[PDB]
Amino acid sequence: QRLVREIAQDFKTDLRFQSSAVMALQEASEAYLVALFEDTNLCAIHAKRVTIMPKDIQLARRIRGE
Amino acid sequence: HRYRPGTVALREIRRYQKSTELLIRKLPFQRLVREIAQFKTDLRFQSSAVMALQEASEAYLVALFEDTNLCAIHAKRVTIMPKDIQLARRIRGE
Amino acid sequence: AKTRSSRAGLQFPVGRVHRLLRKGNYAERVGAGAPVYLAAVLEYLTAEILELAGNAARDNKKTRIIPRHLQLAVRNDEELNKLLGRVTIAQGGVLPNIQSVLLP
Amino acid sequence: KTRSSRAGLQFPVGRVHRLLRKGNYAERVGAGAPVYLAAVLEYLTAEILELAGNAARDNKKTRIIPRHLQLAVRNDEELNKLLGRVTIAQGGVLPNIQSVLLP
Amino acid sequence: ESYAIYVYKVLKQVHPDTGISSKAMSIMNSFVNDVFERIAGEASRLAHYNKRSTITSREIQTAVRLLLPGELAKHAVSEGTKAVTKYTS
Amino acid sequence: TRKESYAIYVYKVLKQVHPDTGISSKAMSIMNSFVNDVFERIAGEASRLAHYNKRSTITSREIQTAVRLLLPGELAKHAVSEGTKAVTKYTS
Amino acid sequence: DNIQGITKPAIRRLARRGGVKRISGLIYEETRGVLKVFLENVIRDAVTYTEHAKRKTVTAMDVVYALKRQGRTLYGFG
Amino acid sequence: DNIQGITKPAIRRLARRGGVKRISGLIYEETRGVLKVFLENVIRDAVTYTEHAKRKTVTAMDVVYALKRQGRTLYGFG
DNA sequence: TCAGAATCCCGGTGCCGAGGCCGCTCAATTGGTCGTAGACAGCTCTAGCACCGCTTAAACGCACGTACGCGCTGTCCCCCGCGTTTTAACCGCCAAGG
DNA sequence: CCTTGGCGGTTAAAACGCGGGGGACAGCGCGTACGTGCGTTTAAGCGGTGCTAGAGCTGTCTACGACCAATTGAGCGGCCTCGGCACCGGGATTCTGA
Repeated sequence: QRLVREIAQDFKTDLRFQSSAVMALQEASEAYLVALFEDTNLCAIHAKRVTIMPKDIQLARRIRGE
Repeated sequence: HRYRPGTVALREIRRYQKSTELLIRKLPFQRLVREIAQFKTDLRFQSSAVMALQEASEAYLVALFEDTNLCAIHAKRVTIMPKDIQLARRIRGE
Repeated sequence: AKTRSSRAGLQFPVGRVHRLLRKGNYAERVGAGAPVYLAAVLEYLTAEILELAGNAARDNKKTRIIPRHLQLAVRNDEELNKLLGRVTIAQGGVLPNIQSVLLP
Repeated sequence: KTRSSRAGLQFPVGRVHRLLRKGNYAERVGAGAPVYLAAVLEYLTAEILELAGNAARDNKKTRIIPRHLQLAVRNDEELNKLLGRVTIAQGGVLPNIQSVLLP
Repeated sequence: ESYAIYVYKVLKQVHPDTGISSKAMSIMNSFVNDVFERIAGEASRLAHYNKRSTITSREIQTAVRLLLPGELAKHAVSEGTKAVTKYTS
Repeated sequence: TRKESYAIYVYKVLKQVHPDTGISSKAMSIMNSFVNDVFERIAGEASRLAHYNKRSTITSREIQTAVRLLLPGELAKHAVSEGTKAVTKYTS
Repeated sequence: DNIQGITKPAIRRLARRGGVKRISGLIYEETRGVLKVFLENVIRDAVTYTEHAKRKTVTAMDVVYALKRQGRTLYGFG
Repeated sequence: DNIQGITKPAIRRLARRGGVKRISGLIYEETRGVLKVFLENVIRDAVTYTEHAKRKTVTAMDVVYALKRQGRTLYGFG
């Protein structure tokens, strides 16, 4: 919640939030990160590694189109 | 005289990234479309339709091979392999 | 009498945009400034892309603008690439790009 | 009598008719469109609820939960294709472990 | 207003002795709304390419065939056809 | 039968930013497609905005909101500036 | 059997444009299948539009709409 | 610096849910940036919708519309 | 070093496609009437935000080991570059009739 | 109007063989990054109490757009017009490979 408030202060001063409006953000963020890791794990396995690397993350985002 | 393996490969890469023409031959492509469009029997086609299909197909294949090359390089390989295409189409969402 | 385009100082036609809005099933009513605003935006984008197209032509020593030049103009600008990242241009080709590990 | 009773459906035809006439889609609507669309929606709803109920019975429960909806949707070949870009809240993921990680 | 009572009526026909939570009811509401929007938008697109005023059952059927997968679309079309037949007969 | 186009307008725009430069027919077709696509995108976004707030009328405010949502970075700023300049000149 | 008409040199040239230096001997059977699936999808959508339009001839605008449906947005054919 | 509030074990937890066995030491700093960018985009669009709607409170429907704009439909908060 | 295969450069030929000029549909502008959309004025009240004491869920520093990421070596699997042979992609003239 | 279909000639193109270098692959020793484990510290959630910003629901009324008649000139088209550019040629310059 604090993080969202801080990064929202950059677009409009003195805002107010809804609890569900923050809950939806949390759900979407967790889903996005889970999907990102699900793809990154495949990248790392394709690299014949167990440990997961930031180059794997970057490859996942590049191929996905981000 | 022989150019060393890979040199002419780079030459072709350069010249075919410089050119803009189509690579696939029209008559075979046309026969392929009119075969796999048999959905509805006894169809007819505008030429511009096939002309657009060829453009879209070659664009799609080039865009797929780019990611295939990226996967092959990530695997610390020069040669692309079908597992690279499979990984690309798995991450792409197909 | 003067055209709305002349009254607004634009080059794109206000009236045709007005008709396309009113005959496109977007809403019940269309505001009198909407087409002026939209034509201004479209004219700006047209000029923005054509400037880069003409620069590409001058760079390639040509008088005419060709789809290869349009492809270069779009893909060499970051904002236009982001705006048209899902657009395929016919007879446009690709960008020269060789990875640093493939060549000695 | 209600149009739904004539058609033998369960979803209300009249509200669909109103939404079509209200949502700025076209100038006119034919009499059969809302009945057809209601039948389609009823079929899809029934399919989803059938698979959800099966998933719910598979875990000794009597109330369908979002986890059950998630399992029902993701354990089907075509519903996953239809809802591939949809995130369900409180849904979770499918349990699976890659075969190169197990000892 | 929403589709909750109708969802109940549908549920009680395919699983008599079961219940459903409010969160699942909301998810089903969203699902119904989303499919409604998709099909309606596709039909509105189809009606413009042929420059016709009226969205008809034919238009909806075309949208369904374009939008749903293979085995699902056939049953959807069959159900819609049966309903629109019973509507007049 | 006659059909609408944007070719003369695009040519007039070109003759202002490059006094000596031609444009091929294929390029003109691509430009027509680009204009049509952007028009459709902005109009659709505006019509979508008009329905969330239950308004019958699409106004320059809705159009501006759609442009701001749709264009990235400084391009949106310049688009808004140009549109505002034109709308301001239209009223006087 | 016209899928064999997409020749090995053709696929090699496409890879060269894609930036590939060295090509495995098994890429072609995969590329042919991918192309077949893509063409089957697009042609299915196009034929659907045609059958709705009550036309014998498949137009180019039908192909463009079919590509727009899948998110390709080809320019140059209207 | 509230970006440090997203804890190391929290990111490990997300990776565990994603199916990762062993985590490198920079994944956390990468993930913080990725999340920051994603949230910045979504919040920007949501605040845009709000300022258009003349509201000062940011509704949940604005977040849903912004996610739909990004292309990630969310069921439950309607 | 230096053969020798690619490529760039200056120059002539001539055509086909980018364009100006002239015609004329139709559609854009202006004057004017009317209904009502929605900006504005006003009254109501509920989730959000703030402060506080509290329980305890949880993050984090540190110890220390073996899993595993990595550089290096030998070698053989296969792919590129070139030459030879077979052939159908392409261009052209012509026709029925969808 | 123009799509499908037909006969015919040209030659660009694809397929076939071969030499042998490129790199794909299995295997090994090694270093330390990340784990399992575990004490101490931070501050995440509860619940309770309280205020009120700002969302929400009644009423005005006139500013604004839709619609209608009449006028007429802007945009799509047909038809010559002509030069930007590809094509082809002789030659000097780059670059690769042993």
